Amino acid sequence: ARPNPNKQVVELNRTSLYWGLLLIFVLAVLFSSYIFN
Amino acid sequence: RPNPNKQVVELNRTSLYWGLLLIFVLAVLFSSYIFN
Amino acid sequence: VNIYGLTATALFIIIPTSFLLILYVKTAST
Amino acid sequence: NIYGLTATALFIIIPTSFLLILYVKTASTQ
Amino acid sequence: IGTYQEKRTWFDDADDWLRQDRFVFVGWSGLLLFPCAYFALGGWLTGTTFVTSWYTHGLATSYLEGCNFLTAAVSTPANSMAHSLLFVWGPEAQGDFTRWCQLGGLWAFVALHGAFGLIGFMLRQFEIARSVNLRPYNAIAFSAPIAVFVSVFLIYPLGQSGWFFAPSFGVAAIFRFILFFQGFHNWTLNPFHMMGVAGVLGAALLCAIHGATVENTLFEDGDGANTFRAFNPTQAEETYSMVTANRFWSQIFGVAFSNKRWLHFFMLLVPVTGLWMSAIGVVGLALNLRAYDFVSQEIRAAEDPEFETFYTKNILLNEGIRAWMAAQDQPHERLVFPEEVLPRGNAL
Amino acid sequence: GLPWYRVHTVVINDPGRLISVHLMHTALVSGWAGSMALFEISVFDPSDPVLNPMWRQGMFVLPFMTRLGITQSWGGWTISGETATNPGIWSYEGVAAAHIILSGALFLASVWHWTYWDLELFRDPRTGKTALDLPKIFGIHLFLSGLLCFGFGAFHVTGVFGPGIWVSDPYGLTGRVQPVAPSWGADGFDPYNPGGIASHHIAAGILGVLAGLFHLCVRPSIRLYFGLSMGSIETVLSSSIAAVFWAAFVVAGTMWYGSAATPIELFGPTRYQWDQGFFQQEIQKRVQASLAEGASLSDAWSRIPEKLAFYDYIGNNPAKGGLFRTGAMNSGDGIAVGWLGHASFKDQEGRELFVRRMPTFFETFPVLLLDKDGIVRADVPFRKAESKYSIEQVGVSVTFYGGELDGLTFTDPATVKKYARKAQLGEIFEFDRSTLQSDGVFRSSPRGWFTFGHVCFALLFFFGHIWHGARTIFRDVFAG
Amino acid sequence: AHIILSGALFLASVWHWTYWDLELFRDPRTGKTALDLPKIFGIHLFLS
Amino acid sequence: EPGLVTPLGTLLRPLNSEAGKVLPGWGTTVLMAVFILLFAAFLLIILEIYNSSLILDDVSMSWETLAK
Amino acid sequence: IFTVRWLAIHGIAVPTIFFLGAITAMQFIQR
Amino acid sequence: MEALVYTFLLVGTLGIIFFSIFFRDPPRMI
Amino acid sequence: MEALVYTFLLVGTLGIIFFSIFFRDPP
Amino acid sequence: RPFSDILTSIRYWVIHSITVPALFIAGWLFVSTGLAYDVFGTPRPNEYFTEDRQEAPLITDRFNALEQVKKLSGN
Ligand code: CLA
Ligand code: CLA
Ligand code: CLA
Ligand SMILES: C=Cc1c(C)c2cc3nc(c4c5[nH]c(cc6nc(cc1[nH]2)C(C)=C6CC)c(C)c5C(=O)[C@@H]4C(=O)OC)[C@@H](CCC(=O)OC/C=C(\C)CCC[C@H](C)CCC[C@H](C)CCCC(C)C)[C@@H]3C
Ligand SMILES: CC(C)=CCC/C(C)=C/CC/C(C)=C/CC/C(C)=C/CC/C(C)=C/CC/C(C)=C/CC/C(C)=C/CC/C(C)=C/CC/C(C)=C/CC1=CC(=O)C(C)=C(C)C1=O
Ligand SMILES: CCCCCCCCCCCCCCCC(=O)OC[C@H](COP(=O)(O)OC[C@@H](O)CO)OC(=O)CCCCCCCCCCCCCCC
Ligand SMILES: CC1=C(/C=C/C(C)=C/C=C/C(C)=C/C=C/C=C(C)/C=C/C=C(C)/C=C/C2=C(C)CCCC2(C)C)C(C)(C)CCC1
Ligand SMILES: CC1=C(/C=C/C(C)=C/C=C/C(C)=C/C=C/C=C(C)/C=C/C=C(C)/C=C/C2=C(C)CCCC2(C)C)C(C)(C)CCC1
Ligand SMILES: CC1=C(/C=C/C(C)=C\C=C\C(C)=C\C=C\C=C(C)\C=C\C=C(C)\C=C\C2=C(C)CCCC2(C)C)C(C)(C)CCC1
Ligand SMILES: CC1=C(\C=C/C(C)=C/C=C/C(C)=C/C=C/C=C(C)/C=C/C=C(C)/C=C/C2=C(C)CCCC2(C)C)C(C)(C)CCC1
Repeated sequence: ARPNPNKQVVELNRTSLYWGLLLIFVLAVLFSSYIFN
Repeated sequence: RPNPNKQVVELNRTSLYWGLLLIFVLAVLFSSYIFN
Repeated sequence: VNIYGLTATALFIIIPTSFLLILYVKTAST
Repeated sequence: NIYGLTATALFIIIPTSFLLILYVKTASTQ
Repeated sequence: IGTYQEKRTWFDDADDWLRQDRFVFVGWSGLLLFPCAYFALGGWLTGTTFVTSWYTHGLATSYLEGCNFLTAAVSTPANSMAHSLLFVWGPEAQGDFTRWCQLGGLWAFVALHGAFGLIGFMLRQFEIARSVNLRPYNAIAFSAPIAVFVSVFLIYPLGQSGWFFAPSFGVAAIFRFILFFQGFHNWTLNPFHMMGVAGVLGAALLCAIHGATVENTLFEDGDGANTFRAFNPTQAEETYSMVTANRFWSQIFGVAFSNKRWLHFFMLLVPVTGLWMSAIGVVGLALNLRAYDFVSQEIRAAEDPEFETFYTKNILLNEGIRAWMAAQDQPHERLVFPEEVLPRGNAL
Repeated sequence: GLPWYRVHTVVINDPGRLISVHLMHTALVSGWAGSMALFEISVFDPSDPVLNPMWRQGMFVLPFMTRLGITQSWGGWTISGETATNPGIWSYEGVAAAHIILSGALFLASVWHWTYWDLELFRDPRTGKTALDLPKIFGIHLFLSGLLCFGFGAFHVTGVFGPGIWVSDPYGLTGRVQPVAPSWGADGFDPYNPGGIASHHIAAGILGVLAGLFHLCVRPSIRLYFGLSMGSIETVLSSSIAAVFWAAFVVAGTMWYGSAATPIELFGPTRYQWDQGFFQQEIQKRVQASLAEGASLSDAWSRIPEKLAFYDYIGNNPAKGGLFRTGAMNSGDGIAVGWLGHASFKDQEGRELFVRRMPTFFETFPVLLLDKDGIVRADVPFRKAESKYSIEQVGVSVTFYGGELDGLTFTDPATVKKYARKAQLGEIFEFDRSTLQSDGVFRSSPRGWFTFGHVCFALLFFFGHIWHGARTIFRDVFAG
Repeated sequence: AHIILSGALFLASVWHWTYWDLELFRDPRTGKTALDLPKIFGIHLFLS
Repeated sequence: EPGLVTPLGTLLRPLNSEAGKVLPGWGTTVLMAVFILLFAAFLLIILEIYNSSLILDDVSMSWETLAK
Repeated sequence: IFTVRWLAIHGIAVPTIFFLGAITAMQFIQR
Repeated sequence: MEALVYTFLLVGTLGIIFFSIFFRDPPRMI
Repeated sequence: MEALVYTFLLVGTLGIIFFSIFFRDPP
Repeated sequence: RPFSDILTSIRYWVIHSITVPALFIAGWLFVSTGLAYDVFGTPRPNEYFTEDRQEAPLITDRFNALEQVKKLSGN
């Protein structure tokens, strides 16, 4: 029990955010018609 | 031109706990009426 | 049993939770 | 329609909340 | 005398006289608060002492008629008047006084003058706060009682058929109003009333805990057992240990306050929110928008004769209240219920 | 920095972002209007305009569009059931599309104004600081408002250039969009007089133009300027909140109590029409006139329009619904199909009996058959009680005049009891609670929902006014 | 039974996360974190 | 530092230029008070007419006004 | 003499004593 | 279905209470 | 309401594209 | 003039000893002479039920209530 040396922080720049949002929305657009059947 | 009026919002852990408790309690109270 | 009630409850549970988590993470990181 | 609508809503909301939380964590430290 | 150092006029002299410090602070808002509140109290007392309700409600409500403090009230006007303002010079009373008092106008007089007195009182709180140079949180707190009064005594009767269904200024009259809401509106089941009662009980709880915690964490600032005397109002040192109270309540309950400002603001905030939500609920009731029944359980009970819950028993009790009380509560309907149609437990 | 409830305070000290944010809100409002119009047009069923009107199907924005002239639709149907000769550009779909396009344009303007916040217009040349002359801004905006009010009153409502407003007969039978001639007399202040609207708008536009010119020319007094903090932007917020909640209270009152601006064809009948038996008295007057003229009961009762009988029904009362009984009026008690005709109850002796109508308060009311004098002659013995005045014991019979069941006479005690229970609610109608799977419990008309929402909003805005006025008056202590 | 096992494993995971600087994972010679992968493999294969 | 310059901004500059100027003394406060009193009287008249507490022969105060 | 304190005290007191006498008188009327 | 929703809401509220009691922000300089 | 959700998804994608074009972070 | 000085002065005592009992007897006479029943319209304990109605009154119309209340009261 002490400060763990393996300490790191995750980062995500704006370009990555846009890529992720676009991927999610495109996948939803592609699969919504199939899921609603 | 950069805006001089720049500020950042803060929300300590106590505020997060209060907000989560408030929304969950409201959902608990109103779920019976919403479902009817 | 109606879809409207369930979806309204789900949205009301999730959206404010996401907003509060956003603000808390912003505060903690700073 | 309840299954599909619920699945679509969750798939839209939860990953977007996760990505927004990560970005807001990143953007706090200039 | 102002920013540009200009002359003085009538307004300046009036302002200097009105704001002059004395035993009874008048202020600008005094011209509205004092006469309105005085006439509200006077009307209530002279109505509960001499005026009757025989012609408006068919009841005897006064000290002259033989009623005590608990069963005396200033009853609302008859349902025939609907939402008439009912001035003493109005078409209903035609300028007569004894007819006006006999006709129920005294209730409208008391209610209107009291509402304006409440407005004047909040204005006075604002004036005092400005004079002393303090944030006017007291007026923000007092906003909730005004909201409750407006919702119950003004908005609700306006939403209904007339002033007749407003509360009457009396103890037994208020109890009648409460039971009427229980029987007809199912007011206990409305979530807004639930939130209001939660707020009120939480405010009482906060008051009790704050008082006990402060009085049980004092610093030994003097000798003897009487701790009340060991306090100097001009001292600049805290009179109780915040750290000890925080530790005690964090180890007993799990969470404890650590900021005095936040604690006292929470004490301010709980009851105000509770009564504001109650006012919103009453506003909803004014339009018969009742959270009366649960459709699913009603359908299940109708379909299945063996299905009983406390909700259905409450529904039956409400039906009994309505049927057995509307015969004499609302004379203008001239309801004559045969004894064989009144709901009644068949077991006897 | 700032707590979660002050995040929008960063806009107080610069006008450009204020313009951008107000544009964003206006765009959101316009988008909501367009989307709601499209949704209601998608859901609306114009098949039956006499027994399934707009207020019966839970339409909210559709009556507001219909009130000002928009009646036709691109689908080939009018609001009166007639075919659309020429829908024109100004149709329901056209209005919705126009609102959406306006929302988009406002959003783009908001983005542009947010991007370019530093403008020389907002800087005073004397000191080079962002300052707004609030009295002159108020003068300009008041002049514009007065001009618009006068234009709307004189050219649209009057019908000189515009189509006009909706005008209907007192009983709401034949109402159409008609031009109104403004009434300058005392009757112009009658709320049920349509010409009062035009007269008010013309006079208020003239006075607003004059006041705008005055506030544009004359500068405020120093005592007034410092007393009301005319140099601060927050006092304008407090005064505006006061004005808007006053307006909301007035509008909610007019909607609840009925006026010429809320026709019953669009928002349904009111509570006090049922409380005072308005349509019942009109129907009785018509029946008595027909009988005095000389005709059989069936002929007299067959001349009553089904619309007038439909208005005389507890189901259409706005004060019979519930807070959480969501949905349209059709979803509770079904969809009206036809009129079953007036029901008359007579005992074995031939004495005429009437059912005591249900008051608005009572969720459940016992059924009582009483004679002309007022003495009760029969009643249903609760649920499982024994009675001396039961329906079968007295032998009550029901005859139907007019409607679908004209001429019939039932004597089965179960049938008589059922029809008495259905007639205590007013006129008897046929419903099909199968298409929408109706619950059977009453809902509330758009009148009640609008009144509830706007009274609640006004009540909350009262506290808003209190808080913002307190912040304005006590700015020095609040800031530091 | 599976639900109760899941809860117990959750508690054990929390404990093992909280306390990580165990002497068991330290090399006796160097004093640094190490794992003797062949021997752990032997033990786990024996159990399997 | 100077702000952005636009022809529309140049046209609209005089409207916002005269900022902070006041008229010395009490100005036209008495006229404002008179107008406020007149408006209060007018609002009372309207409220009483609508409330049926002030009956005028011309007005009917009912739905039958639509029958005129 | 006619200060605001005098006005308030007497305006609250005179009707109070008058009504107290009235109530005491009403205590004795037979029903 | 609705019973499951109520149970989930109550369990979530209890979990939030537990986290607030135990995983709280340590108070400094009371 | 399937057309409604399809349109909402398409409009969301278009909005993401617009925001990526016009609100990109500086280099 | 502190309240201690107000109480001490004998002028206040002598001027109040002639007025307080006057007000008390004024109220007692107001009740006893029956003027209260007349000015406020409160029915006397014998005129609650007149032979014309024998029941509680019920006002019907607001505009003509002026005559109706008096005809119901028997006046
Ligand atoms: C010129 C453009 C334009 C036009 C022709 C319309 C036309 C219409 N709109 Mg749209 N709308 C517009 C712009 C426009 N709108 C914009 C910019 C917005 C965003 C704010 C909206 C948001 C909007 C919504 C949200 C709704 C409409 C609705 C409507 C319809 C009913 C209008 C109505 O009843 O108003 C009545 C208007 C009032 C009662 C306003 C009263 C104003 C108060 C009294 C002024 C008081 C302050 C004043 C300045 C004091 C001084 C007075 C005097 C001294 C000068 C109608 C088809 C409704 C509908 O059914 O369509 C979907 C609806 O729900 N509109
Ligand atoms: C002044 C505002 C206003 C008014 C009067 C109306 C009135 C109406 N609307 Mg419209 N509507 C509005 C705003 C408004 N709407 C807005 C802003 C939206 C966008 C979200 C909609 C979207 C909308 C749809 C999609 C539909 C309606 C429908 C209706 C009708 C039925 C209303 C009903 O069921 O009540 C329901 C009333 C309540 C549920 C009461 C809620 C009040 C409390 C305070 C809510 C508190 C919730 C709280 C946060 C806790 C949440 C717990 C969680 C589990 C949910 C009625 C004509 C329906 C209809 O028949 O029209 C075709 C319909 O299908 N409206
Ligand atoms: C014309 C209307 C108007 C305007 C322009 C403002 C503007 C402002 N208010 Mg005021 N206020 C108003 C009405 C208004 N308010 C009303 C009606 C109330 C009573 C409820 C208040 C009560 C109030 C308080 C108590 C405080 C303010 C504060 C503020 C400032 C910051 C607000 C902020 O960042 O919130 C940001 C809000 C959020 C991030 C979350 C809000 C979420 C709620 C639940 C609304 C959810 C959206 C809602 C459902 C959309 C529908 C709205 C409805 C009207 C249709 C800003 C100057 C604050 C201030 O000045 O601090 C210095 C402050 O302390 N206001
Ligand atoms: C029944 C409960 C109740 C009562 C009796 C009450 C009474 C009072 N609270 C006051 C204050 C407050 N109350 C506050 C919060 C609250 N108050 C609450 C509940 C109450 N508050 C609640 C629940 C809250 C939580 C939000 C605050 C924050 C304040 C103050 O600042 C203020 C104070 O300083 O307290 C000392 C005083 C205002 C005096 C006044 O208006 O003078 C003027 C007199 C007027 C306007 C005449 C009243 C006219 C009334 C409306 C009609 C006539 C009523 C009859 C005369 C009596 C009827 C008798 C009944 C049996 C029906 C007064 C002592
Ligand atoms: C299976 C299961 C679980 C079944 C149970 C189902 C069931 C019935 C669930 C109940 C559902 C439920 C929760 C219903 C309630 C719903 C309801 C009415 C919600 C109200 C919602 C709401 C918005 C209300 C508005 C009013 C409002 C704001 C109320 C808040 C009330 C509130 C939290 C009050 C405070 C209570 C409280 C315990 C305070 C203690 C404070 C405290 C620790 C002080 C200690 C302390 C004191 C000092 O003096 C000092 C100095 C220090 C330092 C210090 O520390
Ligand atoms: C043996 C006892 C075992 C524990 C008993 C139960 C303890 C429960 C404690 C819950 C506290 C939750 C606080 C969260 C938010 C939180 O962390 O608060 C933290 C807060 C202290 O905040 P601070 O003073 O540190 O804030 C400093 C400021 O600068 C910022 O807030 O404590 C309070 O406000 C006291 C009020 C508690 C009020 C509790 C009400 C009861 C819970 C609600 C009802 C639950 C119903 C459940 C139905 C299923
Ligand atoms: C979507 C999807 C997916 C995924 C999925 C998943 C992954 C899921 C998961 C899920 C999960 C993962 C779930 C879980 C759950 C859990 C739970 C539910 C738990 C519970 C527990 C409990 C309840 C306990 C309790 C307790 C304890 C703690 C101990 C003691 C006792 C008691 C009882 C108290 C994929 C991609 C593949 C594809 C397909 C689809
Ligand atoms: C100032 C101001 C204001 C206001 C303004 C206004 C809006 C004004 C108006 C005003 C007005 C608008 C007024 C009016 C008035 C009217 C009147 C006053 C009338 C009268 C009438 C009469 C008197 C008549 C009589 C008679 C009859 C009834 C018939 C027969 C003959 C005889 C003669 C008998 C405000 C608050 C906003 C803000 C602040 C400033
Ligand atoms: C813009 C535009 C566009 C597009 C559009 C689209 C395609 C869509 C939209 C869509 C949408 C879709 C919109 C919407 C909006 C909405 C809103 C704006 C809403 C709001 C709501 C609210 C506000 C509510 C509230 C509440 C709740 C939550 C519940 C109940 C209660 C209360 C009321 C509180 C474009 C670019 C192409 C072109 C131009 C124009
Ligand atoms: C209305 C009016 C009028 C008249 C008159 C007046 C204003 C009066 C007032 C009056 C008053 C203002 C009165 C008062 C009274 C008071 C009293 C009467 C009190 C009593 C008390 C008592 C009796 C107590 C008791 C007790 C207690 C609580 C404590 C101890 C114990 C015992 C139990 C002893 C006129 C028409 C001209 C005008 C308008 C207004």
